[PDB]
Amino acid sequence: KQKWLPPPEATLRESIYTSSYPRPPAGAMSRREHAIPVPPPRLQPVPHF
Amino acid sequence: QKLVDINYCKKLHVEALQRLQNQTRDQMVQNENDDR
Amino acid sequence: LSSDHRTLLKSSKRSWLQEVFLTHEDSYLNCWQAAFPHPQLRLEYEGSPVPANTKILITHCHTNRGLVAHRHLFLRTYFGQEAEVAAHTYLDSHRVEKPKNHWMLVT
Amino acid sequence: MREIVHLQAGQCGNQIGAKFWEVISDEHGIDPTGTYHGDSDLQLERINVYYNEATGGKYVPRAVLVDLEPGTMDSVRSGPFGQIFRPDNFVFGQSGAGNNWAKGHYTEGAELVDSVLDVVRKEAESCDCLQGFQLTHSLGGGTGSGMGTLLISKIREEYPDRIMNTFSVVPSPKVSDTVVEPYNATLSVHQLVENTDETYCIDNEALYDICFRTLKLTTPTYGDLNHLVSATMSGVTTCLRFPGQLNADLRKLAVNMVPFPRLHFFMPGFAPLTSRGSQQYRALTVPELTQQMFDAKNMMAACDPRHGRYLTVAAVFRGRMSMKEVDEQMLNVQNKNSSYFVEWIPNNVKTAVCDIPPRGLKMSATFIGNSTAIQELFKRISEQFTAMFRRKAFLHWYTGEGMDEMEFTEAESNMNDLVSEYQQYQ
Amino acid sequence: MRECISVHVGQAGVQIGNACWELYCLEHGIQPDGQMPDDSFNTFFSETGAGKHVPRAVFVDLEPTVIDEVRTGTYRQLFHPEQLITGKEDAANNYARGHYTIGKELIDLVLDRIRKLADQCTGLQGFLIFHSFGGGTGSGFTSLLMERLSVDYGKKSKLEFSIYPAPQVSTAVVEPYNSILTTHTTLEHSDCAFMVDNEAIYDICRRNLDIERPTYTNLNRLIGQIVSSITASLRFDGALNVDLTEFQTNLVPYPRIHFPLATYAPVISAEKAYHEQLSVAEITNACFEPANQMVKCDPRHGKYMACCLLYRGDVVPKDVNAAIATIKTKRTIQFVDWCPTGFKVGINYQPPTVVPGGDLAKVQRAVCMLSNTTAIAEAWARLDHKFDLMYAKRAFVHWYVGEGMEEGEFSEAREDMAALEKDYEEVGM
Ligand SMILES: Nc1nc2c(ncn2[C@@H]2O[C@H](COP(=O)(O)OP(=O)(O)OP(=O)(O)O)[C@@H](O)[C@H]2O)c(=O)[nH]1
Ligand SMILES: Nc1nc2c(ncn2[C@@H]2O[C@H](COP(=O)(O)OP(=O)(O)O)[C@@H](O)[C@H]2O)c(=O)[nH]1
Ligand SMILES: [Mg+2]
Repeated sequence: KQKWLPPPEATLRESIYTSSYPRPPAGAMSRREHAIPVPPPRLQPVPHF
Repeated sequence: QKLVDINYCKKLHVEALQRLQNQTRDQMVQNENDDR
Repeated sequence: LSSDHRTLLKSSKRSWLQEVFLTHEDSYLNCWQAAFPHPQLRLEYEGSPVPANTKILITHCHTNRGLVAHRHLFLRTYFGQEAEVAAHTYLDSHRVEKPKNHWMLVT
Repeated sequence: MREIVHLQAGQCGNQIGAKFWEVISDEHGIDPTGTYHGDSDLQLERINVYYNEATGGKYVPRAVLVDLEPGTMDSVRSGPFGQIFRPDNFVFGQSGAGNNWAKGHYTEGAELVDSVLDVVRKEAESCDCLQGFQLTHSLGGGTGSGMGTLLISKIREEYPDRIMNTFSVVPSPKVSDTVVEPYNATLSVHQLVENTDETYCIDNEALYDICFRTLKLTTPTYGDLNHLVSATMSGVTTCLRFPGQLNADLRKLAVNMVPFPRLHFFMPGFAPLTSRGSQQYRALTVPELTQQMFDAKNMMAACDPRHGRYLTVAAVFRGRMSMKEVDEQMLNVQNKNSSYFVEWIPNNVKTAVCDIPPRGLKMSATFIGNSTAIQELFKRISEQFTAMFRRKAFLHWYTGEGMDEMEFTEAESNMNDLVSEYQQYQ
Repeated sequence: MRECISVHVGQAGVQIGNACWELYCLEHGIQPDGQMPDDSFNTFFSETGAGKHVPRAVFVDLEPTVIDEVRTGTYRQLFHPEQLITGKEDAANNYARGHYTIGKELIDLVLDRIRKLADQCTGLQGFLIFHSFGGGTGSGFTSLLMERLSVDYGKKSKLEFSIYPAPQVSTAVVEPYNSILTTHTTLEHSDCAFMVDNEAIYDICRRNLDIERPTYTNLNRLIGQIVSSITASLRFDGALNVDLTEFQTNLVPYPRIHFPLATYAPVISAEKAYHEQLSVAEITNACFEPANQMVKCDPRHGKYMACCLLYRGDVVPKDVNAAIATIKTKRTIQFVDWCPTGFKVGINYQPPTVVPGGDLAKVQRAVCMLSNTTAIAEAWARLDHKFDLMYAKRAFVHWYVGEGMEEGEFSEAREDMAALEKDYEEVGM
């Protein structure tokens, strides 16, 4: 029945980049559990030579 | 006989066109209005 | 009251001209505009108010075609009373509008 | 950015250039005062391919509409869509040719080309990067068949890289409108092969054998027949005007359809054609837009390729699906009718995807078929041109207009051999 | 300091650079405005004194109606205005159009903008190049970029990941001539070179996932799931790390042989993976069975001659090494004799990130094998077989000659392929 009857379909005029690439929700973003912590600055050649 | 073949092909071309138009489609419109 | 630009699948019932129908939605294919039949005076009549029972042409705003009555082909209904409506502007050899297209909005 | 500057010629040229600019005007939402009252803003992005700009929101086309008597442009100025063309762009003469090549090729045509060659340099130069031009005329008149072949021969010399297409009208082979219409046709064709990039072929009983049998009609006007050849005519420039996954344009189809510059003779078609009472009774799906194209009824030439070979085959799709289920039909059709393609190409079917459908419709497709089924089309001109010229019929209309009989003789040898050039690949 | 400046060329460039650069915005913590709502972004994003994160990417096309859409829609303020390069006309399924005439006025604006990003990166590891042989910009301009990339940087790392044409279907006709003649330039000008074929992702997405009737976007997501595992170790911590220099070191034994494959193991739907165990054995079995690859050619005719493994998430080194010792022994798989050990492993802690609107589930283990083999000698065989089937009648060649080009490239690009077709059984033996 959801395949038979349509959605209201103002999406007839739709580029796939608009439909297939919308804005995702604000909470589905990945938590970086395993990442080298940045509070202590990483080992970098701060001698500029 | 060669012109017989040419005349036969010409008449069947134009005559197939006229049959396929009128006597096979005017009956179609009459059939649909009659059935409605 | 609506009518769309003619396509190859959207044609009227008996005649196959531009068809006119009824729909629920709101658009710009719903807006009509009414003008004068005498063709040398409509540019002088572009802003005058319209009297009630006078013969005025009705035309669309997107197609610029006009609503017509076909007194020549009949629609048998339940009520038995018959005609056809469409939208196609008609003009003569003198190039004025025929009596087919005149409409009156009576009160 | 890219533009298409549009050429028309005559009574064929103006009763087709009145309806092609009706379908485009419904496509981008254009009312007959110029302005825009459309819904979205995909309907205003690439509008500059066809429409110029003016005061306010006015969009007046890039149209060149030409005849040699103004009894044809008196109608097209006075239709519903007659206030949309700019009034300078009609070019009209005084005394027309009227079913004679030479009158509108040297006498009346060649003195009229010096104002049409000003209205194209005023208007091709306005465009930024013009893609090319289109023409749509008939090979059976004297306006487009003589002078339109004289603008083809005299616009390829100023701009020799921009595109040149022709929606030509070749003779109807069975029932014909004019006696001397072979003479107008066969002298245009030799003038057509050397100065045209790609050529369609639009016949009028090829339209009659659709609308009789496929749309079930019994009052088919030309105003019906001009929809069938403007549904395709805007069905080739889709991906310029609308995005997709995979795009194309007029340049990229002829790249895959002209193996050699003597070989650009197509035959077009159109998928979703059903009646109005046979309308709801079919699901509008992918295989039911490609079961119809390869059938021997849909094509807009009056020539059947079961005798011949599909040399190369094009496709341009609309609607938000041409991705995997079109790729199991284009794989199916290359395997089932396995003797209708020639060996010496890897594969023949080209593909583009526009995602926006035609208005009021869900899905579509359009055909451009380079074939060896046009060498049976040019033989029914030169089996009636040699059934006319041995008895020197109607010839006094031509030798007294400045031509000569060798020019008639030359258009035999350069079209008898072009059939003998096509004939090997079968 | 671990930068990886991406190059994407074409309509395979930007439809892939949209999907690849959508994953990284959710792999790290990036709003599509560019802001954030612990430093892994320094490979791809760059900073400002306002918190904005602009990617180190170039999108190149010769057609405005592919890149005038990415600058129109959702991910709009993320990309710099000048990082996306557009022509004015398209090279239209051709070589010389892309290589000589039209490619010569977009070779200059790109090399100003490659130089501006590369001057910003201190420890730039190397460029990534993704394009398609099937077009004008992706196959004419791209080989022109790499002909002018080697003079500016020399031995700098430039990886390939091309969209080769499929062996059964193809979108076009004259497409072999672009596919043949790109390899005469991309042999001396390519470090490592992956391959995919879109029909070999069409059948996977309908079989190994329940989603039939896809678009290229549902093919673009799995292509962007290879690339995360390629740069997996450079941003997130690992028990063993890999790097950009490591792939060509252990997969390119000879500099005329730089053609790995690509295969992604746990391709199972959001429901069908939720009801079955997915152990490290049960993902390394998928990458060796010949119905799961990202190419349409079986290595049962071929010999695996170098390998590489990548791992994600819930992996233990014990169970990695228990299932390796099985697939060494089975005789459905054989190696060449001259590679004695034939592996490289690399373990990344971070599990992969689910894309909203995709077709894969929350998983814990994954494998991205890159196993070069001798079964690409049946890929250049078919791209030759239909090239001398059609060069015998000179079937399209006039398009190419009058476009700033000469004729003699065709008669040497096939004779270049003849040597490289003879190279792959001398090494293969
Ligand atoms: N897997 C995958 N394949 C793609 C994608 N986009 C395009 N392709 C393939 O890439 C080829 C497209 O050619 P184009 O990229 O349009 O050529 P181009 O680079 O735009 O240059 P032109 O010749 O001007 O068109 C076709 O073979 C497509 O099947 C994509 O996003 N994903
Ligand atoms: N399909 C189609 N054919 C047309 C149209 N107008 C005229 N023709 C055909 O064109 C032929 C006559 O054209 P003609 O008047 O000689 O063209 P012109 O003199 O060059 O302007 C006839 O065979 C008509 O059937 C049209 O609008 N559509
Ligand atoms: Mg492009």
